[PDB]
Amino acid sequence: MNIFEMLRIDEGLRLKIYKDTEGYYTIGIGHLLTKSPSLNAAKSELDKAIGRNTNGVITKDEAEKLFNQDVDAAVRGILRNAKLKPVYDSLDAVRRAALINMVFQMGETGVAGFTNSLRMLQQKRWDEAAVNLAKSRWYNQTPNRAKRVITTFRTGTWDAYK
Ligand SMILES: [Cl-]
Ligand SMILES: [Cl-]
Repeated sequence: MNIFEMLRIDEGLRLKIYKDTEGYYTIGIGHLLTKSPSLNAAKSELDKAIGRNTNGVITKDEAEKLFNQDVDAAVRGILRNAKLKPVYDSLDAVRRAALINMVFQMGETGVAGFTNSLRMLQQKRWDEAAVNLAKSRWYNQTPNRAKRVITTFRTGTWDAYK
């Protein structure tokens, strides 16, 4: 198990524009295209992202390319963020993937807002951090996925993904 296989499990793979759990046009492995309700606006984002006139449909190779960029963007978002980087630096490799997962799902700004959970993670109070993480819109809206990520923070193992 690693961050790519982990996010692949959580995001699925779909080759045509679909709507994510919030109703936002998305494609590939969880690649958010736009929060606009215009399918046309989403298709324009897709053409721009891929670099060609798509029919709202991409290949698997293209979906994996956006995935690679997006994982890389999540890591670099963590490392540029003054609240996220110290927590990331403080974690082991498994829990680091759990943080990348949250940033991939919600963005750098959103996760950097989990101030109290971040402090408990940096303090390595895993059970407490796990309880605090669950007290969130994130947990309530995507509870099975949040449970998996939270179990990864709580245990420092991949048990939720096997
Ligand atoms: Cl992009
Ligand atoms: Cl879920």
